[PDB]
Amino acid sequence: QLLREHWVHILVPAGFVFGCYLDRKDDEKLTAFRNKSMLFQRELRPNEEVT
Amino acid sequence: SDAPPLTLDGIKDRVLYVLKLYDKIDPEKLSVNSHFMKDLGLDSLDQVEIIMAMEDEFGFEIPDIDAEKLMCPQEIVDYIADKKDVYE
Amino acid sequence: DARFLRLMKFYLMLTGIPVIIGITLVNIFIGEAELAEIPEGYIPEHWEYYKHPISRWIARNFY
Amino acid sequence: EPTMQWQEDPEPEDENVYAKNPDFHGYDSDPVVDVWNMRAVFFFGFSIVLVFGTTFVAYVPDYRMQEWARREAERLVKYREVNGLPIMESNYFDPSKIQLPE
Amino acid sequence: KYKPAPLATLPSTLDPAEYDVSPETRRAQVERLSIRARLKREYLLQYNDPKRVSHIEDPALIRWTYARSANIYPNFRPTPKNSLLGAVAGFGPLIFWYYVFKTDRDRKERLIQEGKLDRKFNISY
Amino acid sequence: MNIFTTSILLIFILLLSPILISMSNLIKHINFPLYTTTSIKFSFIISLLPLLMFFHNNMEYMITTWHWVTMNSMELKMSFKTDFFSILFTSVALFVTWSIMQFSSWYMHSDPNINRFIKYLTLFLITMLILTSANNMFQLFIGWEGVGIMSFLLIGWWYGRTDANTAALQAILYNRIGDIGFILAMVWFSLNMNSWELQQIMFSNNNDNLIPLMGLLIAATGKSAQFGLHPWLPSAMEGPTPVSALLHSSTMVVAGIFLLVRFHPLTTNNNFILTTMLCLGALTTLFTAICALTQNDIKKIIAFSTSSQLGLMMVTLGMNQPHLAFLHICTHAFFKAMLFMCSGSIIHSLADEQDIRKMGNITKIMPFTSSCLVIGSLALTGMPFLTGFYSKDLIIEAINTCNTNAWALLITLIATSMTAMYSMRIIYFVTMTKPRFPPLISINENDPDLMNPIKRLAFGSIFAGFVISYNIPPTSIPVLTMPWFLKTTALIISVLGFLIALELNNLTMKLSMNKANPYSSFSTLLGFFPSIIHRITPMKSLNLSLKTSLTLLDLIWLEKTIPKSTSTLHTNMTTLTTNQKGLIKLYFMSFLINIILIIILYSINL
Amino acid sequence: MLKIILPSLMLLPLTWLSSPKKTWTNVTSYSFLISLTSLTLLWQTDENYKNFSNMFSSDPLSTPLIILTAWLLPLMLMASQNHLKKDNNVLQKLYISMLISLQILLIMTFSATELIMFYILFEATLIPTLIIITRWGNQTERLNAGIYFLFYTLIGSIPLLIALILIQNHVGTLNLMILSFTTHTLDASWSNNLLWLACMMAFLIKMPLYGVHLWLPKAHVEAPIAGSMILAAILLKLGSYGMIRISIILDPLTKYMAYPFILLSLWGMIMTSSICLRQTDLKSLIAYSSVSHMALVIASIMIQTPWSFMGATMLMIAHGLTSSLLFCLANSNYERIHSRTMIMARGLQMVFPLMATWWLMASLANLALPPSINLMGELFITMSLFSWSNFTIILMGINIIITGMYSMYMIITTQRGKLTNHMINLQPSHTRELTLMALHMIPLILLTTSPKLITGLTM
Amino acid sequence: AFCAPPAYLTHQQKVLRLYKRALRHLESWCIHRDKYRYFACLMRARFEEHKNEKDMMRATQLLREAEEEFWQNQHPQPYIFPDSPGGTSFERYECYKVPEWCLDYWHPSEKAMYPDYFSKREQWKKLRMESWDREVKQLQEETSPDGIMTEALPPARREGDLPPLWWHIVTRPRER
Repeated sequence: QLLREHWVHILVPAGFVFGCYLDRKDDEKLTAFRNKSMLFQRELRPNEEVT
Repeated sequence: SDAPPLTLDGIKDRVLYVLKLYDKIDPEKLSVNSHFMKDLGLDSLDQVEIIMAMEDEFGFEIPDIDAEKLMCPQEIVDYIADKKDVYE
Repeated sequence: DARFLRLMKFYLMLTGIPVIIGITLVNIFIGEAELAEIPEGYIPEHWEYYKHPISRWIARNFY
Repeated sequence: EPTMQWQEDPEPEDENVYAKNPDFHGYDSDPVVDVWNMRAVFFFGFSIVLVFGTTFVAYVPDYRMQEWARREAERLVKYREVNGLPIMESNYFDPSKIQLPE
Repeated sequence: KYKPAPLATLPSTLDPAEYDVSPETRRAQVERLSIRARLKREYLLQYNDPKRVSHIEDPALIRWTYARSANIYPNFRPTPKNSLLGAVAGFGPLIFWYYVFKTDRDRKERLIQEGKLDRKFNISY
Repeated sequence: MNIFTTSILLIFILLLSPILISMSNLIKHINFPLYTTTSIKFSFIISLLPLLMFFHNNMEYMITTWHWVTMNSMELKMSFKTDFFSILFTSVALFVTWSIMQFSSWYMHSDPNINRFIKYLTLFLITMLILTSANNMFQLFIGWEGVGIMSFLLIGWWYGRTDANTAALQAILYNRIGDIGFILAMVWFSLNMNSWELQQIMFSNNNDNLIPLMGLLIAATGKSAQFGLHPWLPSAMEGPTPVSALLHSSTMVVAGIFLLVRFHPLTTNNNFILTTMLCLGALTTLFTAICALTQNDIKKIIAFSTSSQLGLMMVTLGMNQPHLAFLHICTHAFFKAMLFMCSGSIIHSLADEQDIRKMGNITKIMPFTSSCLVIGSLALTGMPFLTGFYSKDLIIEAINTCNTNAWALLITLIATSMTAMYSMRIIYFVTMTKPRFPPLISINENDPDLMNPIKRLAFGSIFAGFVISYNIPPTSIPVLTMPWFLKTTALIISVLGFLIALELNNLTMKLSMNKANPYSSFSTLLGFFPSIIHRITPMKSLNLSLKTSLTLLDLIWLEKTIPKSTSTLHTNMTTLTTNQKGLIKLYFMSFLINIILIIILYSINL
Repeated sequence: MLKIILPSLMLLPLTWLSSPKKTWTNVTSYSFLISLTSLTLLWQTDENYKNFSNMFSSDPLSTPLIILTAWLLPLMLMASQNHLKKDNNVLQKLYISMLISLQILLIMTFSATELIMFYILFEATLIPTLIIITRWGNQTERLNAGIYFLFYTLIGSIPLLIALILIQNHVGTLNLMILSFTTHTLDASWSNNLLWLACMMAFLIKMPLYGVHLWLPKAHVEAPIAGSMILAAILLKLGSYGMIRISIILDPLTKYMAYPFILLSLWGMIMTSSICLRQTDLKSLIAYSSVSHMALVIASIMIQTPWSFMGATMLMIAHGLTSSLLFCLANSNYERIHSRTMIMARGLQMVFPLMATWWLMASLANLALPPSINLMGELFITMSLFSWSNFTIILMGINIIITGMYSMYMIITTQRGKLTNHMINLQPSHTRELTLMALHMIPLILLTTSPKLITGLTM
Repeated sequence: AFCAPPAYLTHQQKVLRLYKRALRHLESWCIHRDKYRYFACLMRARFEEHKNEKDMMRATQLLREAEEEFWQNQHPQPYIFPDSPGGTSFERYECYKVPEWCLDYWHPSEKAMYPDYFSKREQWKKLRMESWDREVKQLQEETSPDGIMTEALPPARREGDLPPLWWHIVTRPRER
């Protein structure tokens, strides 16, 4: 058939997906100071869940 | 403002015109092969002045290597023709 | 050389002109926006502190 | 007896590609591959990258605040020109909260 | 009248060593001619050589490049006036420029410490 | 206040449009030269409007089209300053360039890359208009260097004329030697005033501000023709005549003087510059007039004349008549271009023989070009009402009326005479003696693309000087109180030149055999200055770049020192530490020495 | 940042397993996609620098280098696609893998914060370069060239590492912007002086002065197009970036720890610019020009003025691109001839009518023709140096002049004479190489247009 | 400029060249052709005076004094001939004087037109390979082992067959 040839084009997109996901996991870590800073300290308006 | 190119008949007529206006030895009747030193008893001075007059008549310059060896109007014409690449 | 010129001009114009046209249509219909001062009941979002529609659109979707 | 040369293939010759593929492009001797690779290069690197990259960048906002800052300076200068203050004080931090030795 | 120079060499004609009629010197000239003719003929047996798909190699050019590039250090032998010119070119001018700059900077520094040098408008530096 | 900027940007847009067309595929279908010529004509018709509005309002204008960057309190932006100088220079340059383009369209048939030539010309034109109507010294440097490179290309259009390459290299070297001082000025201003703009620089009208003036001065000496750095003007002539006129009669040389005059406000409070502008510009009115008496090439003669006029203008600057200098630039351009135009017509009619020595009877055989050439010659001499007068004679008033250095004044008047001298030289050797040219003849000048331009340029060279001298605002206060032998000096002395040239040219006959006299040989050979400079300076500089730097530093010592030294050192240490033979009788003795050492060390150190 | 790296770590197995007929195109196009995605860093709305973890970071001074690298990768690929055409698929795959490893390392280092990570990557850059240079050259001295390269670099590397240790111990951490917010001042003794040395000596040995410019010509000559590209473009820039990021601590030492290095840099600029006149080998001429410009970079880096840093970055980027382009052109004229010599091939522009306009557009950018980032940088740096002293415009001008000279000498001994008659091997221009030239150029245009991106820290 | 010179020269050619040079410099000094003719006749008389003499002593003496007088009374800026060195047309067209072998790499879509001319190139090259090897033996047979040769080239001593080494001369582009 042909997938053995035309599948390789799936890696790079999957690599980019994995990269964005890993950056999302890192940013979900370090969640400390989410709103405890001294220049972006809001009141958490209703129905506006956290960043 | 380019004029037309040169042909063999024009070249020959011109060369005869000039070598006839010449006065030293030419008896006003030049054979196309009227050898200068042999068939007309000319001098190297005369031959060189002929070459110079031709240079002035056709604008360009003839180098010494071939000026010293030209001994025939037919040869002069062949030289000019192989220099300007005439007669397609 | 004719080939390189023609093919480069193609593979540029192809998407440069549609894009530029979208840009013109945007600037005309949407156009830029206003410096509306900040009310005391609204907390603007990152997609509203920027002027250009494309800029704020990206800032709302991606970043 | 005199000497001999280490057995080695001879110097290959200088050839021409256009003699066998006058549709050449420079990439390969396989014409289809040449064509598809040059189309790939052009498209992915002239239609998308240059164009969309230039677009993205040109429509980036307020790079390093060189616009917000102009706005802020206009507003501050209005404020201070009106209130009579000078536009720039030669001392930045409050010299009151500060304390020095002798 | 005229005198020679390193730039305006004595032209062809005036050269006393020319107009010589020595048989040995004329024979040397004719030997040079034999050489040059052999060279030009070997070159023309390739300029027009059909079935050719390449260019010509200029071994004189290659040797000239070799002698300007890589044959230098091996045949190089250090001696004085050579070490001397080298140390000069490597030390002298740097140190001259340096004294210049240091004197200038010290002038500027003492001037400012006095509090004189007009620096108005030197906001970007 | 909207039509003005509209026009000032429309001219640039017009000049752009062809260049854009160059990118496209129409050229192979279209007459690019006529296209460009007509676009230039309409650019001129546009540029005219500013002149009317300006003479009717005398309102200068300043614009900031596009904001480029903001580099932390020193911004940048495409700023124009449409004042008298530039708003007039645009119109003059276009009035000349339209005619030049027609002349080229006629003069460069049989050549394939003519559209390429036209594109190059209009590119230079755009760059020069930028330099002219620019305000930011950066935009001005842009114009500067773009003009330089365009001139390079144009002198080299025939990339086999070996000496042409060397001429172009000369040009680039000297223009860079000017760029040195220009960057000096840019830096000094960006430091001491934080800005590059003339507006915010005018406030330097009180301080010493002498280094930037020296910089602009070197820039003038370079881009124009002056004593130290003239030699690049005569060689350009190796290139074609249309460009040898445009780029070397009214442009690429007036640039330096334009710069100085735009910077005049700071030159009225520096009594040194006011002087050095005389020992530098008046001198050139001699070191080229001399060379403009025996040179045979028409174009070389004309170029030396141009250098003379430019030195004269730098002199009037030195003595503070800048608007006079500018008016003279304007006028001078007209006829200095028509002369090259006529010369190109002559040449193309003949078989590429610039030399006067092989031409004659030009009046009878070709009346039109001869009439126009006489017009231009007399205008340059200073005929009373041919647009030469209306600047030259006021300048010659001021030169003697002010506190001008003696020798400077004197050589300046001598040069004013030598003008007529070599003008009548042209006249005699080309237009009054016998037909010493070859026998064949294929003359043709009844072509409109070559008969109309000269006509328009003659009308201009006859009218525009007067028109301007009567229409411009009276910038300065003249001096109209002096004796006749100081009000009519230029006139008298030019008539003297006429008489003397006649006497001498007629002496050329009479079988008065010639003799290689040293004064004339010097004049012909430029003064030997190139013959020595261009033959020692290159030689020494290159021999140094080879001996010291390449070999004696970068291939010999910086290798014998670090790497080869390390190599020899480690090599010898390894030779030592592996010169060992396999003998236990020795290895054990060594072990024993080591044991002794360790015991002794412990004993000492406790 | 993983969004930039991971795909560049997938191009490798992609290359390994892809079929011969398609690996070139696939890897090329996908590397271009990577270059595209590499622009997310330019969303620098506000001044708050970007930080992704304790292990990565970006900045205005680094982002340009990152994009330039991710965009020089595919150009190396393409320019490396006509030679090694008779070399096996496995070998060319190795070559691709080495290029990609270079890309990845350079990205990770230009992004990293901890100078120790920066250093290990700065030294891992070698293996691929040494390999590329030894296993794909065309002469024999490539061996000595690689040796010089490697050992100069490691000699530099060592004391840098030792000083990083001394720091990590005296100070608590090595992370940047912490080094900033907790820097201090030094008693200015011989100890701290030798520390300054052991910190800058490696970056300098890499960005060549007059004294140690020796490994550059050998490399750029014996090595192929890709090695030459990457050297002239980035592997020098690494030293500059390191010096910029690290000099933040050594205040004030760098006021009197600079005079010798500034002097050497200027004098070397001059002497090398002169040699560029009489250096036959074209690539050697180009290399010495690179030296002449990096000397300006260094003189502008030391004295620590904002104008100077912005000019340094401008000229850095400009030279990178322009040198890659000139080397492409050299290689081009070489594959048809197989002789670097300048005076052998002459009087072109009659058969390569267009290419010239890719020769010209380079020189003009070398001799600082405006409006170009090249001249903007040269000029801002000359401004800073004039402020730092009034007697340096001299050397600036001498260099400008000698450059205006040799650039045109190069133009005129290859595209201005009269055509030879035994170069029958003049295969006309390939669309591929024309594309490489256009791609090296166009970004110069766009950046001349909008340079605010390419300024530096101070803007 | 086609034939080559000999290594040595002769008194004859030396004097001839001095004559031509002096006459050109005189045409340059004295512009009017009448004056030129006059002084040229004078120089001719000066020469014909000593012409008949043959003593190498007087020959060398007069020649070396003549060259000094010439170099000391020559024209600083002489009359160069445009189409020759020094002029304003030398090489002017070399930028257009392309050779033929650029032809081979044409594209067929282009040589589609201009078909006739390319119908004759083959029968020209065909006129080359068929008669090349012979042009070698003509020399390798007459490569006189004496080993003292000039740069001249012998013709085709046979009939029908072509000469040796005609490619680098034929096909030399026009001058235009």
